[PDB]
Amino acid sequence: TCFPSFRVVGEKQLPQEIIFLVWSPKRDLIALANTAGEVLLHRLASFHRVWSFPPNENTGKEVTCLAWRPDGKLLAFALADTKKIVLCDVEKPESLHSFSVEAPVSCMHWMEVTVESSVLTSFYEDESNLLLPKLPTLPKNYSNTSKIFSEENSDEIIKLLGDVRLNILVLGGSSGFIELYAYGMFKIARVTGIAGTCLALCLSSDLKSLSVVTEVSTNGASEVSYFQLETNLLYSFLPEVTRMARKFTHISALLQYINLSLTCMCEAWEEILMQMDSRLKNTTTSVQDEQTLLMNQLTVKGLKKLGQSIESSYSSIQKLVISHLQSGSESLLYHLSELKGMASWKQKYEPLGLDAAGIEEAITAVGSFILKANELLQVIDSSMKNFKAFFRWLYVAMLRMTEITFVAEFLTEHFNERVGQYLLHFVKRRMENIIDQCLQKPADVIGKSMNQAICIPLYRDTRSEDSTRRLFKFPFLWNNKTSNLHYLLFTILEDSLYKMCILRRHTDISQSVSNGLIAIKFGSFTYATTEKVRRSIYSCLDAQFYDDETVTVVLKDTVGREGRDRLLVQLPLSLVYNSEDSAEYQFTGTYSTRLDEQCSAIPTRTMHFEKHWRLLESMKAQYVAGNGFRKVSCVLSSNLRHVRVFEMDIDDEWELDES
Repeated sequence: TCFPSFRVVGEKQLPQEIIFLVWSPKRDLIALANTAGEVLLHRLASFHRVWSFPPNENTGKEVTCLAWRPDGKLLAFALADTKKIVLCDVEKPESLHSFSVEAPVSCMHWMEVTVESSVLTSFYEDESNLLLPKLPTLPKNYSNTSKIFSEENSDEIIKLLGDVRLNILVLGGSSGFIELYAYGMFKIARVTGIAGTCLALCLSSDLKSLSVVTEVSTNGASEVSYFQLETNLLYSFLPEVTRMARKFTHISALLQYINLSLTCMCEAWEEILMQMDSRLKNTTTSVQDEQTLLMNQLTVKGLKKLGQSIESSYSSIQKLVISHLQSGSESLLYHLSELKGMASWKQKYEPLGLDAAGIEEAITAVGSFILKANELLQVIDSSMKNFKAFFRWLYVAMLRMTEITFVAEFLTEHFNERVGQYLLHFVKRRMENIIDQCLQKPADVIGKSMNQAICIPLYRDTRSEDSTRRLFKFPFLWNNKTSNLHYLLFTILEDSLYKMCILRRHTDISQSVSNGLIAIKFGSFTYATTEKVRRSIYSCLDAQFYDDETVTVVLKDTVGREGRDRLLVQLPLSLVYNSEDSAEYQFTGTYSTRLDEQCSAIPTRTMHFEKHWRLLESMKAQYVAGNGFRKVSCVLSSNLRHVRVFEMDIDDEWELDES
């Protein structure tokens, strides 16, 4: 009695086509974006929807990619229409952080450096290590995009983002370039000369190399090619870069905070002035001061109790300047000074782009901002002494209405828009200008440090010209963090069947590795209990790495057409790279020309499967989502609306039929 080799824990027919999908790294959750541009998160068990993240003003309405952090504690997605990018908390469908990028994003890969690396020589103090500022929280609940400063007194957002080892979120697209975002926050490189559209991005665990798969178009067809770029600065100076990305993010977060604080005083003071002013009898004069039903609504009580309204407003704005803005300015100068102590060590730090000079200038501009702020505080004192001058002599005039130099102040005030202007002002703009060039230089230096490349072209054909959404799942890139390699999975079409190939290179660019190229023909499918054997002609509809040693595959039987025609197959690498006859599967050609142009050169291993595979039952299946950790997986269909979720460690409870 026979059980086909996987067990199905859930099946749904989704209301919207699924445009992209990815499993969590550590958990039984899966993430999907549909064509409504909403991001769905689902549980394994009976493919239950955990939450929906629909679009709005700060999202886009069109999402291209999704990337989990290696934690799985943070999901990221890309908005193509509004050209921005969101960092989603897992436990709730809200934007934990977000930022714009220049042009649309077609690919993302979010990496993290080894634990062995995280270890810290201590050049720093509780504040210096910390990634983000925590300062008195901002009364405006409009945080705009990212709620960090606005959310009240939660360390947790900051701890979640920054209390972790260096992690880098790599971005790619058709725009001509690739960016690298430390911590998922600050941009520490931009690489150019990237031709066409990015299909796939993989940055190494050890930061020795970045691999790229890219599609270019001679207008009849398209060519797809693999690239391995060298990231040498990232390797040799890890720790300086991690330290300087920590201080750089922090600094940019301050810039944001002192912006918001400044915004904050301005809107509050604006609205109190408005509500006061137009609250406001035929006789012409503005200055009556030297209308008695002045006193039949607003009274000797009313005067006092407009009074506290206003000195309180004023108190909000000083307290705001000192406690919020000035102390942000202060922290700025502490990280600045530490940064100049970095750039003091000439040889260590600046192959990475910190001018001692630029930092020095930034610091002087900050000082001028603090000082222009201290200068602002007594524009406030004097405005106050006038207003409350006015108030007090007026009070007496109101109860003298029953039974000096700042009388001139009273007149001046009535003529008064005096606080309006005082807040040339924007030193803000110029401070953040100088700082912004300091921050933006390392990005460019490093991106220019990645100029070396390997090129292996893969194939040129019309396969993608027929337009239904491609999902950018394939071809596929995998880093093997234990054996330190790059795997690329791709298909090339021969007999008008797609033949599956596995390419692999050493993470270090100057060194080679066994069996760089090998293809796969699938010979026989059978089980150990039924000795019916399936031997047919199969084409490869998809593939994705399950774990370090295994690859999930989806095949189309060429000959089975209605519902009985597609197969799900686990492929063990230990038998592809099998120690004995691995020597007689060897590439006979050259990487100097395309791979698809020489087929008879590429070694094919005929492999006969008796375990770990299933015919898919009236399924229609096209694409696969592997999870090797939590040992589940998931299969999406031709119509992008139909999913089938398997526990992959278990046989089905359901016995099998065959004719």
